[PDB]
Amino acid sequence: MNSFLKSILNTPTLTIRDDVTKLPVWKSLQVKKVEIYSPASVVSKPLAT
Amino acid sequence: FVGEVAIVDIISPPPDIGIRIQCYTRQIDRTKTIRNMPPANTTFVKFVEWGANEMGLNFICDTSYNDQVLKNPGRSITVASAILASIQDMYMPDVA
Repeated sequence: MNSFLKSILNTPTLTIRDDVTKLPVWKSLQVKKVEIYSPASVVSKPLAT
Repeated sequence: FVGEVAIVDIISPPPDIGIRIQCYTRQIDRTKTIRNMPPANTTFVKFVEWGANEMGLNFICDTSYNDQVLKNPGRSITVASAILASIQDMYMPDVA
């Protein structure tokens, strides 16, 4: 529970970067959760061959 | 149903692509023409028989108007499709 000993390759810090400026913003936040959703649509018809 | 395809479309986009088709019966006649001269003075039933032979269909006729003489029945028919309109026109609405 020491923290600030973040392991490499998975450092859990949220960095938000403006797309034209390319400089970090809103580094004053203290985030508690993150969710990622990646949906897709699949056909639902009998299909023929 | 028996018919020929007339109109094509596309209805639904992917993932499932669906099409819509329009078919009509005896649409082949809208292109085919007439090459057998219709009878001049004749009864109704013989006009119907000539039309059936021209289109190429088995026919059945059963009307009370089977013994009526018509003069120049179909002398103004361009293609094979207007034969049916001619046949229906004379004794509307009793004769269908």
